[PDB]
Amino acid sequence: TEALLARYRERAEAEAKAVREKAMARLDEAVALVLKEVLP
Amino acid sequence: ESAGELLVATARTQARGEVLEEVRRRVREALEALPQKPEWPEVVRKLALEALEALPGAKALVANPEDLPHLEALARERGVELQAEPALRLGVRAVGAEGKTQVENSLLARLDRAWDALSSKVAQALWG
Amino acid sequence: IPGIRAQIRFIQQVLEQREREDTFRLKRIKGKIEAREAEEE
Amino acid sequence: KKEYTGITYISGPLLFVENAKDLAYGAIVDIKDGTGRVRGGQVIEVSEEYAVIQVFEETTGLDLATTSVSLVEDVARLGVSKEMLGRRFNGIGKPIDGLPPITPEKRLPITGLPLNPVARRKPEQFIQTGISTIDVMNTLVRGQKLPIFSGSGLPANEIAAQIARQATVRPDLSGEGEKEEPFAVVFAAMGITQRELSYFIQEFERTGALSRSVLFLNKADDPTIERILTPRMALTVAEYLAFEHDYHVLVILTDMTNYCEALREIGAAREEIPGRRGYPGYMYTDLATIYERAGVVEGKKGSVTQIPILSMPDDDRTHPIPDLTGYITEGQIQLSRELHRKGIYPPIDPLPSLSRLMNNGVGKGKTREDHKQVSDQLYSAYANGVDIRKLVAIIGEDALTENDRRYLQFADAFERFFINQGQQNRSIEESLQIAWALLSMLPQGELKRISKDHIGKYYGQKLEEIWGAP
Amino acid sequence: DLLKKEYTGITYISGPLLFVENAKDLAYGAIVDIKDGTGRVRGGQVIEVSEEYAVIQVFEETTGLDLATTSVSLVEDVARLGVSKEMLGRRFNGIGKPIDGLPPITPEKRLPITGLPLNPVARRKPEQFIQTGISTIDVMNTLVRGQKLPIFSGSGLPANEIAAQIARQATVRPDLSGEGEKEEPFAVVFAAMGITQRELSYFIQEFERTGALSRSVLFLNKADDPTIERILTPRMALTVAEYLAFEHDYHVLVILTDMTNYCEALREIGAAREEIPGRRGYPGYMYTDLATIYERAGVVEGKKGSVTQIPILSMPDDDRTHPIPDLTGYITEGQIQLSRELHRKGIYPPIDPLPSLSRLMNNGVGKGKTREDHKQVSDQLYSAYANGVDIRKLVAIIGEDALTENDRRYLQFADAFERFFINQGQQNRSIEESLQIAWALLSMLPQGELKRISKDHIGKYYGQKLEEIWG
Amino acid sequence: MIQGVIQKIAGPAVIAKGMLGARMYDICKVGEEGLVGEIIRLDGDTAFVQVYEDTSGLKVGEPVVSTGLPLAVELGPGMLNGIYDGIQRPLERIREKTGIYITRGVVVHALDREKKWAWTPMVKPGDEVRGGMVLGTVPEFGFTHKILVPPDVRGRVKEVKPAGEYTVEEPVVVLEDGTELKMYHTWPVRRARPVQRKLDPNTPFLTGMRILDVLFPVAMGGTAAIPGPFGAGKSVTQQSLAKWSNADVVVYVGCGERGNEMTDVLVEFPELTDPKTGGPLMHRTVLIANTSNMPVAAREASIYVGVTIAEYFRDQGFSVALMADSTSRWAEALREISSRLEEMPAEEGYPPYLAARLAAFYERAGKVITLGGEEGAVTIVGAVSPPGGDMSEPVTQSTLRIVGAFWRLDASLAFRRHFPAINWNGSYSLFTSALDPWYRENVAEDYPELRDAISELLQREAGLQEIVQLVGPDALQDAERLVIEVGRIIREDFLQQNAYHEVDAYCSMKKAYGIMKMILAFYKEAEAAIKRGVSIDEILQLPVLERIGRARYVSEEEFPAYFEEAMKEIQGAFKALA
Amino acid sequence: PVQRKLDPNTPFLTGMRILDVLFPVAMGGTAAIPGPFGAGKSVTQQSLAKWSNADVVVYVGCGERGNEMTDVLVEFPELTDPKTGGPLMHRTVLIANTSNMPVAAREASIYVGVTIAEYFRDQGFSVALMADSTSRWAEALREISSRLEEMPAEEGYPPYLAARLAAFYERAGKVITLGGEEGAVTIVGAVSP
Ligand SMILES: Nc1ncnc2c1ncn2[C@@H]1O[C@H](COP(=O)(O)OP(=O)(O)OP(=O)(O)O)[C@@H](O)[C@H]1O
Ligand SMILES: Nc1ncnc2c1ncn2[C@@H]1O[C@H](COP(=O)(O)OP(=O)(O)O)[C@@H](O)[C@H]1O
Ligand SMILES: [Mg+2]
Repeated sequence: TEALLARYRERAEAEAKAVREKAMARLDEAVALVLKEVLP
Repeated sequence: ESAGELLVATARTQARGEVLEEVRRRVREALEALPQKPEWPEVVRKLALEALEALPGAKALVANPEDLPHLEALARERGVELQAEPALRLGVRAVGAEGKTQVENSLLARLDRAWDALSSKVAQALWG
Repeated sequence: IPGIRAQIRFIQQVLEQREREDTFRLKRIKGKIEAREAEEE
Repeated sequence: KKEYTGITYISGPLLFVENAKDLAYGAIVDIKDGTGRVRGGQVIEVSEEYAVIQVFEETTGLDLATTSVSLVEDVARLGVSKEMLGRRFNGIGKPIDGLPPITPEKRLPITGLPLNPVARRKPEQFIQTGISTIDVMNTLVRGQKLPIFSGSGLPANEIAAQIARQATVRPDLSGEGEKEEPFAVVFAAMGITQRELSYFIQEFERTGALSRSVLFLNKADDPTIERILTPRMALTVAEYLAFEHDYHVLVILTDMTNYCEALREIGAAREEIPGRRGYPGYMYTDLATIYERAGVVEGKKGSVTQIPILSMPDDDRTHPIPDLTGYITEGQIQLSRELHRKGIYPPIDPLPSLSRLMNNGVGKGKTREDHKQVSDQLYSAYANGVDIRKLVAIIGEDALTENDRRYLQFADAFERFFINQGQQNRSIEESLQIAWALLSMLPQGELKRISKDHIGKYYGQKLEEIWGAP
Repeated sequence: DLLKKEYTGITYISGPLLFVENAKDLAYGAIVDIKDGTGRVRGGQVIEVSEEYAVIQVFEETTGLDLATTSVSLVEDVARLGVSKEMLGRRFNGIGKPIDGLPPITPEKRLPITGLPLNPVARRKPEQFIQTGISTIDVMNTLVRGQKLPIFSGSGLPANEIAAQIARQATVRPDLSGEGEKEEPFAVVFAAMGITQRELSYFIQEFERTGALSRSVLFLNKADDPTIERILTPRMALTVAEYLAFEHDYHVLVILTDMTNYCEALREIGAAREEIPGRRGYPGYMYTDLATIYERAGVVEGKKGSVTQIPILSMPDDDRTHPIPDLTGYITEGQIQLSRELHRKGIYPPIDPLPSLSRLMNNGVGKGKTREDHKQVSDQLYSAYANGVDIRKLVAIIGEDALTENDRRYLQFADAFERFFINQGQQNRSIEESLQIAWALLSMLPQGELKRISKDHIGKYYGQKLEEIWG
Repeated sequence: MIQGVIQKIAGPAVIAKGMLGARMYDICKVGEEGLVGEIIRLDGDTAFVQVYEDTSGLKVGEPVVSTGLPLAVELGPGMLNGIYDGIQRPLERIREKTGIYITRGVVVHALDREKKWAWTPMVKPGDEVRGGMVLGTVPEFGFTHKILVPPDVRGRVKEVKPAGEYTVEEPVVVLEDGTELKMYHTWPVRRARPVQRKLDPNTPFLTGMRILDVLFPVAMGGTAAIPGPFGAGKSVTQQSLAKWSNADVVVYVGCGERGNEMTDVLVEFPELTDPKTGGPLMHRTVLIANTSNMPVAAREASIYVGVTIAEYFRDQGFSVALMADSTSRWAEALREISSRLEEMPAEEGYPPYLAARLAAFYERAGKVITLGGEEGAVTIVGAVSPPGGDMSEPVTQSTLRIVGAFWRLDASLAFRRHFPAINWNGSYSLFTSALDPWYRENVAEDYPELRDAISELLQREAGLQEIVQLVGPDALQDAERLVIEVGRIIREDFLQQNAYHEVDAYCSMKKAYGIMKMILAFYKEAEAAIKRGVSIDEILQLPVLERIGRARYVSEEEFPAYFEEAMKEIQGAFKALA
Repeated sequence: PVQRKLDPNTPFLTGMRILDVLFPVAMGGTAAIPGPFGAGKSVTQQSLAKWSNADVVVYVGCGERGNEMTDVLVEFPELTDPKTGGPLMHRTVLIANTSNMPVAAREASIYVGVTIAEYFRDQGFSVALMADSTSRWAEALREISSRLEEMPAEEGYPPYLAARLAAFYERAGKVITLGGEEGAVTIVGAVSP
């Protein structure tokens, strides 16, 4: 059945949104970390 | 039954890849503003010292015209010639004595050289 | 059976002889290349 | 960073660079020409005066005035992670599926350190491949090295894909066991063509077997040094998973003949005198360093199992490649051209096949207590059947005794039902049921090698138990 | 052009080679003269030129040369031969100098001896059927005008007799094909490399007997002559042949006595130069070198002449897989292979038809050229003879008494074939006679066994018996 | 440009000094005669040049000039119905400028610069274009030659010529950036032309031979290799494929073979008829010729030129077939040049990179989605000439590992004049399974079953021959004798095929299906008869066996009625006895 | 060094009737045994270790497979010495080499084993030395000769193969040690064609 495929697509897009929301908080922390580390 | 699992895995992995590429774009656009910063002469002094310590018996130093004024003292102190080169940006170049070897200390090269090493820490900070 | 076995051993001898000759030729030409490089550069 | 511009020689696959004594032997370098294109290369010799670099790919546009060489890494390493499962790589770890690159947890040298002999333990548990002639008669045990010997037109790729798709562990037969033990497949293909590549991709994706697999695929038009590297990277991933995450991994190396040919070309490119029949003298050592990376370790719950696949150059088992592979592995599984031309798949010939560790992976507490005796009886009966099948062509069937006719019919039914299983996935119990149904064709008491208890317990079942759905 | 320059400064003499240092004015491939202290002059050719020195191969022995008195002078930048129409009936040694005592010929032209490749667009289809008078060639392995058809021989096998007989009897058949009825004889160019006195005397006597010496050009390099001269003899012979054929409308038949000696000389030079060998020590460029010789035959559009080649070579150990026969077969357009087994049984000529082949056969036979049943009869003979040989193998195991009647028929056919079709002796058979004998032999088999022949031909020709021809 | 002087001459190899700055595999002009060469080694200030022409008469000190570009071909209208040498020079114009011989230093253009072509533009000003898109159409011998953007050109159309007649040098389309796009373009022969995507092969390549089309099929985008000793029948088979295949365009490469063969093609093909279009057969063929006595180094270039032209025609949307007359000649040329370089040999003197070169050449075949969104294919059939017929030779062993089908020829079959002389026991095909749906839809619903039955019969006959070699045929039982005789019937009446017969030369798939059906029906009837006590010695003389044997020669359109009559006779000949 | 080598007068009693009766080996002699699969070679070798009158046993595995070496390294720590009832391992020395170990070790393994055996003999004991698969040692020797670019003889083996084999096998024998006592070394070499 394709209802299972629809459910899997729904959960995949939900997971993508959730991980993007997780990233958005510490995006700047990661940017600052790499900017500090690359410089001598 | 397994196509859905593959879809979920691909979506998660591509979202993570997008996040890391956004981080890389941000750090790339952050690095290019350093010459405006007043700390830039110290950065170029450090880069030139690193390049010359990485090239024993170096002949000359090659840099951007707008960044060589910050490096006039070091060349005379180290006993090497300094040259002008508009193509080189936000970094320094030292040409070996024989003329065959040379070194580079541009920041973008360092960034792309250390991005693989820092990617794990980036992921840990973002989602760990 | 003895005849075919003798033929097989004969053919093996021929092939091994040819292989040995080829090894000798390769050794000689490698020696010449090395001598030229190390003597005349 | 640091670049070298003193090129003094370009010819064939090699180039010489001056004042390069800071390059370590065996390092990986980038070669850039005037147009900005970058190529790969490996340092094969270092001297006080110059270094020798064997270039990957081709030297088409290079010159002595604009070419430069820079270091990439002192030692060839691979960054590994558990996210590699479900991914496809190009043979040097570059992704080829369009997904973002993985984030490594650690980087390890692809050439492996030897296992300490006192650290290994005895292999004692089997793997169910779903193929009757392997599970019943040539059982594959966890930690074994069991190759497949095939020919020119024989379908070894189909067998490899089927085994990768169907292989599994069976904890429920090992006492109570543990319901959860991870299983993964590492697939390495060397010098394959585009058709085979597409076939493998389709087979791995259409059934969901990709979700537990890692693929290293090297094409026939790719550089040969990548072909040399591919099995080592596959085994690095296998060792990492097995001995740091307690996985049960199965490694399949698609063609060792291509690897041997690549090794021969690489050796000749460095001006080395070949050994027997044109192959390098150290070929045995190289094959051993590849094969001996499998086994089971005391104190660890993981394992590595290998199924090398290689095509005999002229169906000649005397050839150096099969001969050297036989010395290092435990037995072989050999395909038959006759069975293939007769329309039987998979065309595995039981008579020349052999598994040298079978006795330890079967018995009571694993598989079933009748396994060894059933396999022995099947072997003897099939040998008798083929002999009588040969004799009947001369003397005719009417001249044969009743036992000979029964053996002949048994051999025919064995070939049609036990071997010709098609794309069917058979569990060990189903295979043993079919074996007992075939043995019941023979009269009781002729079963010399089976004990009376097992005969009483199992003999007498009719072929319609499987003939209802063969 | 007219001044003479001498290069002293020879630094090396060994075997067939000689190194001279300060000579960078020597073009690659030039011809030089080498003079020693006593004033004797020998020839040579430049095979490698550099700024440091030049390498020269000597066409004679090196006895008496020294590094103090010897001098080298240029002759010509490119090796050339002076050809003329008035050289028919003359004799020359391996390098073109007269040996018959007559004055040197006045050259009409000077042509390079390496020649030039023929443009495939300028070529033509070889079509004219040549009647050699030998049944195993005319019927089964037809030779057409413009073909390269070598003979594969052995140590004691009579290939020279076969070549002489073919040269004596060969003729075209204008009446069969309806062409312009003209009776111009073949012009024979004969090149010998390492030939012995016995063979050379036989050939000369045969040519004198047939009165063909007035239409022949001879290039003789005997077995005691210098070896390196053999690199030039085929080239000079083929230069003369091409000139005659494509500038005077002659039909030239070229015979090269033994290419094995040519390959021996080629291997000597190759080994002296440390060349990378092929199989069995022969140089890697032997295929190219042989192709530069064999490919000079054929016919050209818009011209009446032709060149036909009959090289003769001895397979070293009667081994067909030796490099010389292998490469020759890969280049030429068929071969006639002799059989030692047939020779021992008293059969002449001992041509084994199964390993033989003629690639251009289909162009020159068929309706309107020889007869409409030629090709099918040939195929039927081939199949029947092969079956006979197979049954010969069988009876060696299962005994003759256990045969059926069909196998006995095929066995008798094979025996009669060998004793009547192949074995003809020294006689000149027309194509009709050979076809008649072939049909007589095929009549032994049942009419229904002739699967390769159409029913019209079977109705027209089958039935007549062999005794009506003899007996 | 980089200019130097000759330093050393030895055969086809020239070492030039003062050549600092030259690049590898660049085209150079050697000497005052301007002979074409190619740089294959750089060493300090010197370069190693292999000359594609004869070098007799050159002197030390003559100039050498590097053009700075690799070997390339001109791709555009005017290539069909043409013959070229190893580096794409029209042989007709050489024959006009020079006499009957080929001389050095002749400079001619690959595409005729005087002919006018009817141009019909398809783009309009202001359209974005990409590499591989079609700009217009030019008619050529019944085809519609499509002008293509070069594979690596981007921009937007500024202006286009109106419909009319122009030469190939006319800049029909000009981009915004001012780059002029003519009817043709050049491409390096050592670079594979890019595609959009490879596709799986699911359509047969119809060769016209029963044995190849049935027992060992090759798909549309596949590769096949046909080795054998001299006299086996490689060239006849390849020319039969050229005459009778269903490919739109045929490219024939005669690398290092006899010139008489090229002459035979050039003389015959104008008189033959295209199987599908009905026009002259020569109008769909391109010949690249490099005979045995032509310069050695051009043998390598000829193969690349042929495959590049085939790839171009594939990019236009056709299905192309490429025949290579011998690759062993290419291997020998490599070996000779390697000897000149004084390298380290591998195996029988071959350079170590031979297998890589072969794999790169063979991997260019396949069915693709072109950059223009079309569908095309290239099929490669390459002949191999092992020394002495030894199949263990490195070239053959390298070829085994990359080709999809293997057609091995047998010397014993050729000696007894049984053709095509394919060694059934040594041949195979890997496309058999993938083509089954096509056979089911287009030939018959049970065709694979008949083919498998025929294969099983041949296998059984091969098995019995081992005993027959020991005890003779008469010692066998009756069923085994029947198997042997049916095997002989299959060998003589189905697998055999006359390339020179007027009807037997070409055989459709349905005719082969009918013949197989008749043979299987007869075998079933004979087995049933011997089951019930009918003597086998009486079966061999049944009147229908001759009709089965001669069913090959029936014309293609008469065949269905003949098949019906023969099937009814098969039923009767055993029903009447009962 | 030794003072003097003695004649093979006394037997090396292996405890197996067929070997001790029909095909005896003297103390200080040499014997060879092929290695067919499934013939129980390892059982016979460990029986030689357990029951023979040798005081000390030296086992050399030079190029064995990984799993075979695992089997032999697991089995011996379980055997029991009949003479004392304590572990058999208390009087044995094991030299182990797998296929992927360096070539030099595989080539020098048998020399190390025979030197240790000679030492224990010079102490005055009777030593049994068992070399498993000298064919693998020969393969290592062939590889080393190939790396040195030497002209082979027969099936690629170096021409000095027999000399090395003789140099290994001739160290066995019953001697009068430099201390005046008696000792012996017996060598059993497995050969696997
Ligand atoms: N001396 C013996 N006493 C009792 N049983 C024996 C003896 N020799 C052999 N066997 C039996 O026969 C089997 C021989 O096969 P197996 O593969 O196990 O032998 P192995 O000693 O490990 O030697 P190999 O590695 O040569 O096969 C043993 O496992 C054992 O069951
Ligand atoms: N299929 C065939 N049918 C009829 N004759 C053939 C066939 N194949 C080969 N021959 C004959 O055998 C000769 C062999 O030469 P050729 O076919 O070119 O093979 P090769 O390329 O191996 O020489 C040809 O002249 C040809 O006339
Ligand atoms: Mg050919």
